[PDB]
Amino acid sequence: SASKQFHNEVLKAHNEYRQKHGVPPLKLCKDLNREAQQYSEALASTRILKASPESSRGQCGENLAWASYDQTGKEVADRWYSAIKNYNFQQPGFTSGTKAFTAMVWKNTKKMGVGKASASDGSSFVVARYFPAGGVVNEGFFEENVLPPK
Repeated sequence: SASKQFHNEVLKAHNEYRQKHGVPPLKLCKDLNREAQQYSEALASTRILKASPESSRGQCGENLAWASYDQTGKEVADRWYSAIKNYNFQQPGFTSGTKAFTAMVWKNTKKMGVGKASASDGSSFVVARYFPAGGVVNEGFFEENVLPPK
């Protein structure tokens, strides 16, 4: 299906970048797909483009993406990865402008899910969920989980 293709494309792109950053692949998780899909549908209804409540996604991280057209899996992953531009490997740690990249490559994250919903205006809202959550702000965590590119 279109949904299965989109999931696989997002995952394959994540795993390419994870290999470049020396960490193991992610696997897709059906329940994470379903929760991501649910939030993508909420976004396509309300258009309120901001992170879901933490309480709604026990222990998961999140990435979001929007465009005025139907987004491909590769596009979404490449655009999240591009946040690497703001990351300084000599100063490991959380910043908002790098979260989309650090979530993708976080060593200890094992599984992901992704969803996408169209709005009536033709735009699409995409949500990815990561388990266990990455980017936890604790001394040593970023240096151990966000590795430089090969």
